[PDB]
Amino acid sequence: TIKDVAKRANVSTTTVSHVINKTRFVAEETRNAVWAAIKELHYSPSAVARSLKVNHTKSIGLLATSSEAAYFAEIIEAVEKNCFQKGYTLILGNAWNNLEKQRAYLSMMAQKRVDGLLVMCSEYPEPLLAMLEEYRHIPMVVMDWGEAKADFTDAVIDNAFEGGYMAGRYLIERGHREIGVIPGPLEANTGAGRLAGFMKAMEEAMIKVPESWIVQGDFEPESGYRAMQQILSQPHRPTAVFCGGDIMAMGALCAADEMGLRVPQDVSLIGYDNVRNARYFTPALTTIHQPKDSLGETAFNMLLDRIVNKREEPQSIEVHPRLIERRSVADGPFRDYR
Amino acid sequence: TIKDVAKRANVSTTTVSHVINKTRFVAEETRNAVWAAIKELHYSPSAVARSLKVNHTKSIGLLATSSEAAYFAEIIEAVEKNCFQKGYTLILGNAWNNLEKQRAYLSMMAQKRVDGLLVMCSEYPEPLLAMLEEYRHIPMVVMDWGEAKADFTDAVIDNAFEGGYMAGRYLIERGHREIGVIPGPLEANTGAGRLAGFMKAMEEAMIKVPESWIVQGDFEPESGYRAMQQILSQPHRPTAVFCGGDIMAMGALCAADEMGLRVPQDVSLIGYDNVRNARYFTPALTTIHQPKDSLGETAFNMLLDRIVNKREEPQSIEVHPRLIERRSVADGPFRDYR
DNA sequence: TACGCAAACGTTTGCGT
DNA sequence: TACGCAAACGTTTGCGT
Ligand SMILES: Nc1nc2[nH]cnc2c(=O)[nH]1
Ligand SMILES: Nc1nc2[nH]cnc2c(=O)[nH]1
Repeated sequence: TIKDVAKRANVSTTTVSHVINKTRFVAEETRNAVWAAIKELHYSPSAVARSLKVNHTKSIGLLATSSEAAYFAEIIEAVEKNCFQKGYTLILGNAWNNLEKQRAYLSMMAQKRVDGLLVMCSEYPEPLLAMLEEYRHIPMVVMDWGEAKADFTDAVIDNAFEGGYMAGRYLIERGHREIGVIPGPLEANTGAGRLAGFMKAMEEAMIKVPESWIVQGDFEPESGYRAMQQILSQPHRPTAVFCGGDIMAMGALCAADEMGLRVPQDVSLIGYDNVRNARYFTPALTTIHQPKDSLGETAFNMLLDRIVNKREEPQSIEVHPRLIERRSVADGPFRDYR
Repeated sequence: TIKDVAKRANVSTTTVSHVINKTRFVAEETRNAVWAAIKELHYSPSAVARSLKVNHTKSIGLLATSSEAAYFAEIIEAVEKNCFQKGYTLILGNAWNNLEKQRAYLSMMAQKRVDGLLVMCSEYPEPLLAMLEEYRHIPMVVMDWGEAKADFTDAVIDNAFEGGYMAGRYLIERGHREIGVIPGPLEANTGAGRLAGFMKAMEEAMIKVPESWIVQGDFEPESGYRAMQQILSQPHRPTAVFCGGDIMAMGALCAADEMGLRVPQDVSLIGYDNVRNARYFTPALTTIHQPKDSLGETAFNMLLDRIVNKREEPQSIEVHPRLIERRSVADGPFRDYR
């Protein structure tokens, strides 16, 4: 312990503490001795003691949903990098969209007194929004809303709507008029918001999407698989499909292949997320890219701000998706007619 | 603070503390009052203060390598589940195989006084093994060695060698005699160990692998891509390939497709890991499955043990891979001749 | 019966001189 | 000059009675 170090050095703990944090000038001679002891005694200064006094843990908490999913996984790795460099420690929490679970992690977190909170819960019911407020005191930012549901947080917005729009536009411009869509959960932003952006372009083009052509997924490859199936497993099928998430796309690809349908020669498919290895899908996936690192870094930043420069007001920063052309889309029947 | 609660309740903090932890009988009347205050004052008992006294943080640290990679990602989600249920908090650390980085996280961790340490560093150079020892005092288990490199840790072993063997055997038994291999980094267990297990079966079958047929990868889809290419991009090519990791396999698939080679009609491919969505690769990947949840849970368990029942001796538990047949393998030229 | 007083956990940091 | 004494951070837990 520090006392033990001070003794081996025959200096006061104050001195020990000062040399360890260079918070005041100490003589070389003195300072070496301290180091010496620190070394033999093999000292590890306790963060708990420290945090207890200085009042901050240099530790931040990520209340996510799941961390296996490619999408999430990439964001997280991002956030960790940032924590690491500004010297923060990341406490990861998966709540699986479970309220109970969510109230639990929130609670352990406050208790562990994290400096700030990163939230990525996918769906926000009032009960959740409500819980979150009970912690306005701990600084936080939600990284997955589409607009700013609340006033007690910072927020980074992904313009998912404008992504939906881009996707649809692309298909339209490639000659397609018979399109289907497998969207992600409507209770989520990246679900509802992308569908909507997609539907605007359709309506702008006077394209009507037969309900038998829209099939809900859940971002999981299985959902993709079933959706595609149900789509192509029908009398009249579209020539192209907009799928709200790369991993589901992955699944949508498999099924087509399984029905002996050729992509994109038989069906064109466009995804969304540009997950780390969508380029190695077969065929190489054409998708909308979501800035995951920037989404992370930007979030970590507004937090640190609030944390460091004691900011009180809610902030919000937009971020922008962009189209990545790969090999899963092919001209439609109307390309030549424009 | 607790003092503030005790006052609103006109009871001593001792009482407050007792009702909060039911560590001694308190009158209903009394106990309600406490709760009352706890409620208005909106109390969050500090874990730091607590940990400071009781000496444990109910918090565990995962020093990993990377957390985006499918493989790792799944293990982690596993470990978190377990932390959650036994009431521990997970602190995630990616060191990217960086010594400096590794010494840093190790250090922050000790400092943060984590109850135990989960290690998954992929490669273990003496310099790393050395650092690790300096922390024998903090309980730990490495979850990725093939045998027990040290005596100061628990260890879970994956029998990766017997996986390599199974893979090769399969190919042999399907009629293949001309096989190639794209292995993972030899400095890693899941790299070296699987190759070796694979090479034993070959030698048992008197199959010789021409060096021009073995190409190192790094578990990253790109490495897979290049490897396959180099393989098929040659006068004489094998009829089948053993690829040391599903994600590289994913890449190996893409490239074949890109050369207009058909899988498995032109080349047979077998992977390794059985990552969550290898079934949706195209074609559905035939691979060796690695028990990731059990790998996690088992690790979390030996830790808790050491943690709770103050175990001093090094333990080691094996785990077992098993073959999953999917659609990426086809009979070889010698099937009929056996 | 049912509960309090006070010391301790390991630091940091104000004043001293 | 260059450094010490002692109080404080927010708890838990031993003895009391
Ligand atoms: N798995 C997954 N992928 C996504 N991509 C966009 N939103 C999501 C989500 O909630 N889950
Ligand atoms: N990405 C990745 N996959 C693996 N599968 C087995 N070992 C590894 C590894 O070190 N990295």
